[PDB]
Amino acid sequence: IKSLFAVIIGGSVGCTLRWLLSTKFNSLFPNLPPGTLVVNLLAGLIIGTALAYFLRQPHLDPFWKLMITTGLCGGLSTISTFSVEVFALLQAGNYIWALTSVLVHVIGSLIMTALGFFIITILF
Amino acid sequence: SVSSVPTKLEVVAATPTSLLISWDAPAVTVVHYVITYGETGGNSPVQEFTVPGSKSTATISGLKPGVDYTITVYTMYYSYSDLYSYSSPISINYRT
Ligand SMILES: CCCCCCCCCCO[C@@H]1O[C@H](CO)[C@@H](O[C@H]2O[C@H](CO)[C@@H](O)[C@H](O)[C@H]2O)[C@H](O)[C@H]1O
Ligand SMILES: CCCCCCCCCCO[C@@H]1O[C@H](CO)[C@@H](O[C@H]2O[C@H](CO)[C@@H](O)[C@H](O)[C@H]2O)[C@H](O)[C@H]1O
Ligand SMILES: CCCCCCCCCCO[C@@H]1O[C@H](CO)[C@@H](O[C@H]2O[C@H](CO)[C@@H](O)[C@H](O)[C@H]2O)[C@H](O)[C@H]1O
Ligand SMILES: [F-]
Ligand code: NA
Repeated sequence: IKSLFAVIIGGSVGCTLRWLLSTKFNSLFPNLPPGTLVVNLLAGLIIGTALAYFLRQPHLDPFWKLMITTGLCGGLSTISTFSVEVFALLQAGNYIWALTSVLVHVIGSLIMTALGFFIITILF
Repeated sequence: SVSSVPTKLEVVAATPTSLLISWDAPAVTVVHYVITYGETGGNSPVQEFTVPGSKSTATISGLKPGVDYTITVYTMYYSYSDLYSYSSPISINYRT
C-alpha cells in the first residue's frame, strides 16, 4: 500500500506534466511534436541520473526510488503518443519525418539515459 | 489554437468540363484531404474523393459546361487531443 501511493503520486505528477507540455507545445511543430519529445528525453535523463545515484546509496528508502522511476519517469514518458504520431505521419505519406521521429525519440532517449548516468558518475 | 481547415481554396485552371483547384495546407498533420463537389442548384448529388496529405491540388472532371458548382475541401488530420478527426470545410462557388 505504501508502494502503491509512491506509484500513484509519482505517476500522477508525470502524467500531468506530460499532459500540460504536450497540449501546450505539440502543435508548434507537428512533424515532430516537441512536447511528446521533451517528456521522453527528460524521462530518459531522469532515469539515467536515478540509475547512477541509487547505485551509490543502495540502502536508501525504496519509496523514493519507486516514486521517481516507476512513478514519475513512467508516467512522464509515452510510447503510445509517440506511436500514433509516427503512424499518422506514415499514413500522411511523410516518410522522412516518420523515420526522423523514430530515430530522434529512440536514439535521443537512450543518449539522455547515458548522459544522466555519466553526469552523476563524473560528479564523483 | 491551430486551425485544421485549409486556406485560400481557389480554381487555378479551368476548362468547360474540368477544374484544377488548389489550397494552402493547415499547420497540422493532414493524413488526407477530402474534396467534395456538386451543382450549387441544390438538386444534384454531391460527390467526394480523397487526395493524399502531401498533395495540395486536385482535378475535378466530368462537369457540365456553364453550370455553377459548389466545391469544398476538408481534412482528415492528426492532433494530440483528438487523434484522428475531420476539420470543418472551406468552400467556394465556381461556374464552368
Ligand atoms: C533522480 C535523482 C538524481 C540525483 C540528484 C541529486 C539529488 C540529491 C538530493 C538529496 O541529497 C541526499 O540527501 C540525503 C539526506 O540528507 C543524504 O543522505 C545522508 O543522510 C542520510 C540520513 O538522513 C543517510 O542515510 C545517508 O547515508 C547520508 O548520505 C545524501 O547523501 C544526499 O545525496
Ligand atoms: C533521489 C532523490 C533524493 C532522495 C533522498 C532521500 C533522503 C532520505 C534517505 C534516508 O534513507 C535511509 O538511509 C539509511 C542509510 O543510508 C538506511 O539505513 C539502513 O541502512 C544503513 C546502511 O546499511 C544501516 O546502517 C542502517 O542500520 C539501516 O537502517 C535507512 O533504512 C533509510 O531509510
Ligand atoms: C517499421 C514500422 C512498421 C509499423 C507499421 C506501419 C503501418 C503503415 C500504415 C500505412 O498506412 C497507409 O499509408 C499509405 C501511405 O501513406 C496510405 O496511402 C495513401 O497515400 C499513397 C501515396 O501517397 C496513395 O497511393 C494511396 O492511394 C493513399 O491511400 C494509406 O491510405 C494508409 O492506409
Ligand atoms: F512521434
Ligand atoms: Na508512460
